[PDB]
Parts: sequence; structure tokens; C-alpha cells
Amino acid sequence: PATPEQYVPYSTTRKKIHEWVPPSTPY
Amino acid sequence: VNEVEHRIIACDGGGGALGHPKVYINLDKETKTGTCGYCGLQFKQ
Amino acid sequence: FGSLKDEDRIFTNLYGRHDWRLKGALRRGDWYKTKEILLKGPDWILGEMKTSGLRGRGGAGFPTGLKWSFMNKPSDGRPKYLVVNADEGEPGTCKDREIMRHDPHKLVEGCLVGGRAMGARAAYIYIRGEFYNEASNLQVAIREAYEAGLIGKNACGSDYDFDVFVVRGAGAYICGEETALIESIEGKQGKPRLKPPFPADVGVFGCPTTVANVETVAVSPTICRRGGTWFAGFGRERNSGTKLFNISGHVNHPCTVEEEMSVPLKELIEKHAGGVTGGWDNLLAVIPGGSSTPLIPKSVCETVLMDFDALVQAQTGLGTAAVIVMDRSTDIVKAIARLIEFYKHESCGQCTPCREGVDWMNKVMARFVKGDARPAEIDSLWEISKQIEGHTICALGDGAAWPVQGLIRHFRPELEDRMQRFAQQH
Amino acid sequence: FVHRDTPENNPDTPFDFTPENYKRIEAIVKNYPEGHQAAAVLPVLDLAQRQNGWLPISAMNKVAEVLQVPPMRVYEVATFYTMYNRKPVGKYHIQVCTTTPCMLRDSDSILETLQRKLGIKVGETTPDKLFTLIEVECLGACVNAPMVQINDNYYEDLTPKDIEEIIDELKAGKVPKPGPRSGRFCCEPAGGLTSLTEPPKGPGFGVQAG
Amino acid sequence: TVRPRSDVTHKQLSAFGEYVAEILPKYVQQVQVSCLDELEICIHPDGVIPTLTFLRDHTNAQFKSLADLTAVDVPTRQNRFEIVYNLL
Amino acid sequence: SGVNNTKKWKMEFDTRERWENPLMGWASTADPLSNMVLTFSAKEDAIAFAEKNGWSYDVEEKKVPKPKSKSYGANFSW
Amino acid sequence: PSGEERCIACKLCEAICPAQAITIEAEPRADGSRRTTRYDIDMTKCIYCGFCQEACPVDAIVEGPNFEFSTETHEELLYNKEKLLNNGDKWEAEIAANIQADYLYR
Amino acid sequence: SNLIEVFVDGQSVMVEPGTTVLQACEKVGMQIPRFCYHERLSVAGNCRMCLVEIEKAPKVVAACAMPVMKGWNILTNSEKSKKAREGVMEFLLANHPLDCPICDQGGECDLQDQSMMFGSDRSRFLEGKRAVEDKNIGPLVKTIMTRCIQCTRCIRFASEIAGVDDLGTTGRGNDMQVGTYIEKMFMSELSGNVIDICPVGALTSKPYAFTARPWETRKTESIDVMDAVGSNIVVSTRTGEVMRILPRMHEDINEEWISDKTR
Amino acid sequence: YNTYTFLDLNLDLSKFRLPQPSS
Ligand SMILES: Cc1cc2nc3c(=O)[nH]c(=O)nc-3n(C[C@H](O)[C@H](O)[C@H](O)COP(=O)(O)O)c2cc1C
Ligand code: SF4
Ligand code: SF4
Ligand code: SF4
Ligand code: SF4
Ligand code: FES
Ligand code: FES
Ligand SMILES: [Zn+2]
Repeated sequence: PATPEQYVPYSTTRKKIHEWVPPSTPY
Repeated sequence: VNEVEHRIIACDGGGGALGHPKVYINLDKETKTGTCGYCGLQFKQ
Repeated sequence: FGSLKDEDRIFTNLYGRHDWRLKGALRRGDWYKTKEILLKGPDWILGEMKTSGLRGRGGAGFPTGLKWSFMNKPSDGRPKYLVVNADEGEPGTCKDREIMRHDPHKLVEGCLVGGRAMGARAAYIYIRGEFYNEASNLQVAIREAYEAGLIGKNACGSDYDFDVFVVRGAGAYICGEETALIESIEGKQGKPRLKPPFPADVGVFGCPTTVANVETVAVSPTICRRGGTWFAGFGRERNSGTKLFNISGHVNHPCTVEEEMSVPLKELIEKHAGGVTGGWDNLLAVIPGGSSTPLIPKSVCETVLMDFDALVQAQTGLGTAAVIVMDRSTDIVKAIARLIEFYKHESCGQCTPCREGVDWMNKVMARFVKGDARPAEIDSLWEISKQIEGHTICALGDGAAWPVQGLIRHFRPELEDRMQRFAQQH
Repeated sequence: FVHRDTPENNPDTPFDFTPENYKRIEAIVKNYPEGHQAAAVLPVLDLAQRQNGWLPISAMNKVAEVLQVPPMRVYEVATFYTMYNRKPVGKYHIQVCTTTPCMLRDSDSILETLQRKLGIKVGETTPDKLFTLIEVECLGACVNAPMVQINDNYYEDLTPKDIEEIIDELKAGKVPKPGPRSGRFCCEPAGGLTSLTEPPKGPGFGVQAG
Repeated sequence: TVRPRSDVTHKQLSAFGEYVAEILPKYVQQVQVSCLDELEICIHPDGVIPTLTFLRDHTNAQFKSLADLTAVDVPTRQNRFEIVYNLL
Repeated sequence: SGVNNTKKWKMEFDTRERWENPLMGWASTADPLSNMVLTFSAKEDAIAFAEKNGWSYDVEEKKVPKPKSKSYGANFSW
Repeated sequence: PSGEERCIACKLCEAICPAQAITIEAEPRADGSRRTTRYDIDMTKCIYCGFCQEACPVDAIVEGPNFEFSTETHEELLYNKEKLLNNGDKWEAEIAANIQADYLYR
Repeated sequence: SNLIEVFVDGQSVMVEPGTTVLQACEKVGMQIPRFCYHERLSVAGNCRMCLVEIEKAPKVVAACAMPVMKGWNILTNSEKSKKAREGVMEFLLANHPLDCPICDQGGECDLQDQSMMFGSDRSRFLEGKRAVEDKNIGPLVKTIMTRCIQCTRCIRFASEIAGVDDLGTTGRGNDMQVGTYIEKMFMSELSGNVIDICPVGALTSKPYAFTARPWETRKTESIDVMDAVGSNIVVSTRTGEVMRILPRMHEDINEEWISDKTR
Repeated sequence: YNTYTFLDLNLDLSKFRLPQPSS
């Protein structure tokens, strides 16, 4: 010509679903 | 942005057999710099 | 054979020298037996052409009588029509330009003589848009004729009705095709149709229609008025009649002479027209029928006379009988190369073979002129050529392949040297 | 083949057939069978070109309206034919025939001369907008292989000096004797007619009882 | 790219296939030499011991070794399993 | 427009839970008979296999395109 | 070289993978370009057969000359796109020499 | 009984007068490789990839437009009708841009298959390819039209199923570009069908741009609930989330087409 | 000659032309 840097997996996917967020104030 | 003279240009990926499949891009409208779908390189007519 | 007598030359006003207008036409006596002919019967007119055995005067050669016979079948409630294509995009076809610029009536009475043969309600003449001048001359002539009452309802003092119209072409060679012209008239893009629905059965405006080279329509009245057999004698076997021959390029006096058919090729440049510029040995090749037909090299030039049977024996087509001649100073390869450039700038692109194939040969041909391409590529263009020849929707792809095939067939050593020349200088 | 709207060449420009033009419009239609006004496109599109050489997107749309056809129809017809110009051509549009028949007669030889005289590249309008040169294909007057078409003038057997006389006549004055130059007329064997010199045989001649 | 093959084999083996079919008509339902030049005698299940004994012990066809016994399962066929015995 | 994948009758099972592996985000499942697509050659031979194995079936009749008459010239009429 | 990931999510990368190890869910990356949001190998299923480096039409996924990457845990072998991309941001001086060394034979 | 008899490589089928040569092969069971011919779209003959050779006949005929006549035996696997496909596929591929790993009609290509089954092992086009200019036809159709094989299916559908004649061919020669001369979006219901009907991946779906690749998609056949026509549809699911809904044919309800809403 | 002369000749031969059929 013990180490803390350990690979840890993800789910690199952007979560692929969206739940209705309930209405903030009552009726 | 890779400036060019010709209407159409190639983009072997900066290589022959070591780059990406060779596609010809139409830098025909200055309005848009052609972008090879493989390298994301914009070419300025 | 040859030396057609002036007394036998149909287009007497060729070269002008007469009044292309009606009074000149009357001295020509073009409208002499028109009433009688129509009176005789449609069946009498087709008997005359069948006896004549006239072949198509356009690039394709077919018995004229049989083609007209096809739509002589009884009307099915759709008006039958006549389409005269005055477009002649093929290089060297100034053949037709003559009959519009001059002797326009010859074609006007050709139209009605032909019209009753097919029982056409009306005839539309598609002149090339470029010939604005020519278009102006004919409708002046058409206007004269109706004023006379020669054409129109009860045309020529007879039961039969005919109306003749002129349609503007728009600079397209393909508009010259049998079917594509129909589409141009119909007002859609000029793209040929497939042959299954033959023009007669399906037509301009979806009615029965027939298409004739202007020369074919023009000679009808004279072939019938005069003796068709008279004409037949001039032709050779299936070949018959005088067809205008245009000689252009590398000849001392390029001109269109309506000399007789079956002319020795060596004879027509040597005797009429102008002997090949530079001498009859300065002939690298002859294009007999125009760009579509394959060129024949000198070796075969003097041997075969000009007639469709003799040419097909020779592997070339009489076509429009446009003789284009090349001397030895020419670049056979660049000459044919521009004809492929002539076809890439012109094919409609409707069919896959022609679209990519003609462009593919153009790219290879340009490299061949430079000599950049290797020798092995030359036969590969052979193979690309026949893929286009039998697969195309119309004949233009047929036509593009033939000049390429001719260059490889007789001038293969020259192209190899151009191959060699570039490889040596590196 | 894409009309990117431009202030000059755009739908904004108003196109309408002159009262006289509209008249012409109808004449054409009747030539075609009734209910087949659609066929009028080519001839009509031609009169829009006669009106104005530019024939902008607005003009095509107008044609569609007049003939009741779908605009795309008209757009397809205009794009397919070279006769129509979708861009502003110059006042005098010079078209030089460069197919093999003419080339062998040094048609190209003409080209070089015209480029210098117009002092401009081949394919664009002169700054004067005076002339526009284009390398058009076969024009059907091969017999006189040297040949250039100037707005229908259709000149022939042109030589550098011939074009010289012609271009100068267009630049100053008008109607420069359009037609062949050598005097060979139209398709005359230059040396001599060699035929048709014998007088017309007259009507009736040869009838042979058909 | 086309296998180098010997037609001698197709014929010779085809001929044996007719021989086996003639010698054992009661159990053999179909005999066919494939184009891979191999032979296949298809026997009724009852012919399993007769057909294999004839091949193991016949002077004109000694097939001493059992290369393998396997069963293709075509679920469609009524009799799904197709036991196949390859002999050398 | 290839019709070579619509000629043999298949017997596929019901679609049960396809969920997400908490650690890597992959799709996980507990349906052992999920990737099962037996291929038969006729309705008769598929009903037989299902009845044979004790599964419940939902036969769906074949849907071959009917013949539609096509002609080139037709589009040229007026 | 520019710095643009070579992977254009053709999914061919995992189609041939016989151990069924790769999941490369993708999106348009908001440049209009085409790239992965997901890429994966489970290195406890892979077989080091190189059917992924010879199928890739762009030379994105390779199979480097490491063989000292043992791990004390199971999770450190389920590589993600960022343990393969910075991995490839490590050995590229050492990979390209071997690609350039064997490209002709391949 | 106006059946007329015609031979498919000998099977000697009997067919109604007026059935195309391609149709005659279908009833025997043979498939003519075809582009530009769709059952519910008019015959156009643009590709001529379907050239076959009827017997003792001079030239190859287009199976899409030739009405079969009496006693013509079609030879669909002759030495000629294969050179008539080995040489057409040479042309379609010659001007084609190699971005099959971009073309999301990767495994859904009727042009790689026919190349991969009836076409040629190699290429002889050592020249320069062409390129067209991507335009915007809407927010549903991504027209990367440098892919287009000028098969004019799109133009017809746009004009015969959807009555929106906005699309059209412009220009001649190899320059023919199939699109909308002025940039006017193709806004109509029935719009998304163009995707499904273009065998090339020139114009494809923009939302389902690059989320998947067809071999992976598990396909479950279900029904349309967005509208009351109840159009049949196939929901393509990968690893448990729906990736695309494309039409599946029901002669009576939706015959191969679905609405822009339910896709 | 002039740009409008060809069509004006058509304008003129209108009457000359008899009626046209209708579909
Ligand atoms: C590309 C192409 C261009 C053609 N151009 C012409 C033409 O300009 N004039 C012509 O008479 N025939 C032309 N033809 C031939 C016509 O298709 C048709 O066969 C012919 O006009 C019939 O005339 P005829 O039967 O009187 O010979 C052309 C054919 C093709 C394929
Ligand atoms: S890695 Fe190579 S193959 Fe796998 S997806 Fe990215 S590009 Fe396609
Ligand atoms: S190497 Fe590992 S990943 Fe690449 S293909 Fe073989 S198994 Fe699948
Ligand atoms: S269409 Fe898309 S997939 Fe089919 S070939 Fe052309 S590029 Fe490859
Ligand atoms: S877009 Fe698809 S359909 Fe329309 S022409 Fe190009 S390929 Fe044929
Ligand atoms: S080639 Fe120029 S006149 Fe025909
Ligand atoms: S499929 Fe027969 S013409 Fe294209
Ligand atoms: Zn690139």
C-alpha cells in the first residue's frame, strides 16, 4: 500500500401506518 | 452539473463494466438537467 | 424496342411548346371521342385496358385493368371514388410533374374516362404540396373543362356524372403510398393502413376507392380512344406501352423523354437524353426505377433493356423508371447513404421494422462512408436489410432495404477498402 | 415535438381567419363529402399557414374549432408534415434540394454559395429575417438537379452565380424570374428535344375505332 | 450448445423396451425411450417384484444394482406418489 | 398479456396474521400453511385433494375471456 | 465516488439470494431519485455465495475480504443499510483494488 | 354453420369467418408474441412482432390484422416466423434504454419475456441510442417515455375506452413521440389503466413508483368497494401491507379496467 | 402567382362541383 460501540439493529422503514389521533378538546 | 455539448449524453457511471449500466440522457431542455436514474448526476446541456 | 415514333408518343405537349390550356388541348384533340367511349360502356373501357395489358406506371407494377376491375363490382350503397396521386416524392420522378404543368387536360379526361370504368362518383387529385405552381395550372385546366361542360354532372353530354377535385399534399413521400394518401385525404396523419382491408373495399371516407399513378390515369383515354392494341404492340410480352423515362445525374443532357419501353439501357443515354457524362465507361452504376429500386452496375447496364420483366430478372425494379446515373468520380457509399438519410427523414414510424431499422442502417451507412466500421459489419447490414424488407406494413421499408442490398451486392470490395483505408491511418 | 408555451408562440396570440380567409375555408369543406369537414384539416391548416407562417399553437387550436375536430388531431397533422412551420420562418424561406440526384449535380455545391451569400448557417433565419435556409429533401424536379425552392418560386439548374443573380434580385426588388435558369426549360434534353418536334397528329388521328 | 448424442443408444434401448414389454405383457403399461436417451418402463404396482426380478436375473438384461428408489408426488393424479426405481 | 399463468387450477389457503418482528422490522407469521399453493390440472382433482385432506373449499369457476370479434377495417368506416 | 449510494433498489439483490436473507423496501428519496429506505442481510442466514455481487448491475452490493467479524451476540449479525454502507465506507480502498483486479475475468 | 376451416400447425381448427390469424392460434392454444394488440382495443399493426407464415405463401402476415381465409395452415414455430421475431426484437431493443433495474415493470414486462423467449441472445446495435424528454401527464402516471415502443395502445385506449382524446402521436420517423403535444395533464377516470396497458414501463404509476418489484408481491383476488359496480380487482400485498390494487378480468362487471379512485 | 390563388380557384369551382353525398 463490554465495549459500548455494538451494532444494534433498526426497522429503517418510516412506520408504514398512521393512527387517528383523537380530538384534542371534548364535545 | 456536468455540462455537455450534445443533445444526448451517455452515463456509464464513470466506467465501463465497473460502473452502472449505460443509459443515454436527453439534456435537451436547459429547463431540466437530465439526471441519470442510476448516478443522480445532473447534466447541464 | 426503341425509337418510339412521335406519332406514337402520347404526351405530345411534353416540353410544353403547345397551349397546355384547352385551346392547345383541342388542337391536340384530347377530348375527341370522350362521349363515345363513355357511351360504349364501362365494360368496353376495361376491355380496352385488359387488351392493352398496361402495367402500373407508378413504382409498383400490377396489371392496370385488373386493379380497376376490382371495384367494378356492384355498389353497396356507398359512393365509389377515384384518387389520382400526383405526389411523386421518389427522386427522379419529375415524370409526373410534366403532365400537370403541361397537358393537364390529358389527365382531366383520363379522370372521367377512368371514372366511368370504375363508376367513380368523383376524383380527387393529390398533387405534391411543393408543386404549388403545378396545382395552379391544373384547376385552371379543370375550371376550363367544366365551363365547357366536359366534366360535371351529365359530363361530355352523357348520362354519367363526375366531379374532379385537387387536394394539397404537405411535403411527405409516404403520402404517395396507395393507402396513406387515402388517409391524408381523410385528414388524419399520413400513415398507411394494412392490406387486409384492400383500398377498393374500404376507402377514402370509408367507401370504395382506387388509386392510380397520374401517368396511368392520363394514358387511359388515349389507349381507348386510340387502339389499345396499338399500344400493346409497343410493349414486350407482359411489359407493354411507352412509359416516360427520366434520366438525371451524370448524363450530358438530362431530360424526361417518353421513348418506348423495353429500351436497351445503354441506348437511352447514348441515343436520346445525353450520353453518360464522361463516356459510357464512366458509369459506376445505374439507378433504373429511382431511389427505391436497387442500382445495377455497368456490367449489367448495357445488357438489360428497360422493362419490368427484364429488370426483375436483373434483381432491380422498373418502378417510376427514373434513371439516376453515377460516374466513377462518385462515392457509391455516400450516394446510397443520403437515400437512407432520405428515408429516415421520411418514413412514418408507424411500423417497428422501418422505424428503428431504417435509422439503424442510416447510422451504419454514415460510419461506412467514413470507413470507421469494420468489414464484418457489412454483411450484418445485409441481415438488417432483409429483416426490414419482409416485415414492413408498407413498401417503403421494402424500398429502403433494396439500395442497401444493391451496394453490398455489387460494390462490396469498395466498401471493404473504405473499411481498410481508415484502419491504416489509425 | 413539444410546444412549451412562449409569450410569442402561445395560446395568448389571437388567430382568426380573415373574413376573406373564412370564405376560403368553406370552399374547401364542400369539396369533401358532407359531415367530413374533418378532412379539411390539411387544406385549412395550409391557409392558416398562408395567413401567417408562424402558425402558433393558437392558430392550430383555431383550426380545430373551425373544423370541429379535436385539437390533438390538428396538432398531429401539423407535426407530421414538413410543409407546415410551427416556428416563425423567414420572409423568404429558401429550401435547397440535397437528395442524391441533386447532389451528383453538385446541389451541395449550391449550398456553400447560398450560406456565404446569406452569410448565415443552414437551418435558421437571417438576422434580417429576410431569408431562411433549410436543407430540404427531394422536391420532384430532379431533371434540373441544382435546385432551390423559395416560397414556391421553385428555381432550377442553379449555379453559384445563378443563385447569385437570384438572391440579389430577392434582396433588392421582387419576383426574380422564378423558374429554370439555363434555358433548358422543364426537362428539355439540353442538346435538343430529340422528340415531339413532329407536329401534333390532330384530333381523330389514330382512333382506330378504339 | 446441442448435446453430443449417439443415436445408436436410442435405438438399442428402444429395442430393449419392446423386448421387456413383450416378455412381461401383464404388468407393463407404457414403455418409452425419452430423448435424453434413457429408458422408462412403467409397470402396474402389482408388477413391482415380477418386473424387477426379471431385470435382476435375465441373461439378456442383467440389472444387478438399484441406483435409487424415490417417489415424485403429483398431488393432482389420483394415485399421487409415483415410485421410481433406477437400475444399472 | 401472457396467458400461461392462468391455465392450471391452484388451491391456496386462507390469509392469517402477517406481523412485524420487533427487533428488525421484518414480517413474521405463525401460519405454517401460508406459503402453500398446490397446483392441480382440473376442478375435479382439486376438490378431491381438499376433501381427501379434510380442508374446507371455496371453488371459483374459471373466467376465460369470451370471443370478441376484431377487424382491422372497422375503424375506417365513417 | 461522488458519494451517491450505488444501490437503486432493484430487488434483484435479494431475489437470487437462496438463503432468503435480504429485504430492501424502497421509496423515491425526495430528490426524485430512486434509493433504498431499507436494506438488510441476516448474516446468520447468508452463505457467502456471492450471488448478490454478480447479479448487481451497478456493483453496489459486494462481499468483502473480511473474515474477522465474529460477534458476542446475535443482533450484531443482522446488518442494516448503515452497517453495510459505512462498512463500504471502510474497505473501498481495499475492495476496488480487487474488483479492478478481477473485473476482466468477470 | 359458417365456420370456416383453418389449420394451426395442423390442428385443423374451425373458426368463424372474420377471426384474425392471431385469434385462430389462440383456440388451438398457441400464443403469437404480440405488442400493440389488446383484445378490447382496435387492431393497429404498429409493432409487427406477430408476423407469422401461413402455408405455401410468399410473405409473413400480421396475425393481428389478417382475416384467416379457407384452409390456410398457420406455421407459428417455423424457421421463418422465428427470424421474423428474432429480427423485430432486434429493433425494439435497439433504441431501448437499458434501465430495467429502474423500470418498475421489471418482471411485469411483455418485452423482456418475448425477448427472453422468442428474441435474440445478443445485440448487434453498436451505435448510439435515442432519448426523449420526460413530461408530466399527471400525478398518477409517471411517463419515463424514452421507454415507449410506439405501440399506440395508449393512444387508442385514451380514445376508445376513455373518450379523452388528449394523447396522440407527434412527429414522424424515429422521432415519433407518443404524448400530448402541449403539456395538458391526462385528467380522466379510467386514467390509471394506461399503466396496466402499456406493456413497456415507459409510463407507470407514480405512487407505486419504487416500493416493490412484482415477483415478491403476493396476489389476493378481491372486490372493489369504493364504487357500486363492484369491479373485480387483485390486491398485491408484500410482507403484510397492500402495495398496489390492479384490475383482474370479469367479463360482465369490470372487463380488465378499474377506476382511478379504486387503484 | 400568389399564396391565395390556388384556394381562390377552388372558391371559384365550388358551383362547378355538383352536390356531395352525406352519411
Ligand atoms: C413510400 C411510398 C411512396 C410512394 N410514392 C408514390 C408516388 O409519389 N407516386 C405514385 O404514383 N406512387 C407512389 N407509391 C406507390 C403507391 O403505393 C401505389 O402503388 C401507386 O401509386 C399506384 O399507382 P399505379 O397503380 O397507377 O402504378 C408509393 C409507395 C410507397 C410505399
Ligand atoms: S444492491 Fe445491487 S442489486 Fe441489490 S438492489 Fe441495490 S442495486 Fe439492485
Ligand atoms: S451472499 Fe449471502 S446474501 Fe449475497 S446472495 Fe448469497 S446468501 Fe444472499
Ligand atoms: S421496459 Fe422497463 S423492463 Fe421491460 S425492458 Fe424496457 S426497461 Fe427493462
Ligand atoms: S406509452 Fe406505453 S402504450 Fe403508449 S405507446 Fe409508448 S408503449 Fe405503447
Ligand atoms: S433530388 Fe432534388 S430534385 Fe429530386
Ligand atoms: S401484434 Fe400483430 S401488429 Fe403488433
Ligand atoms: Zn449514471
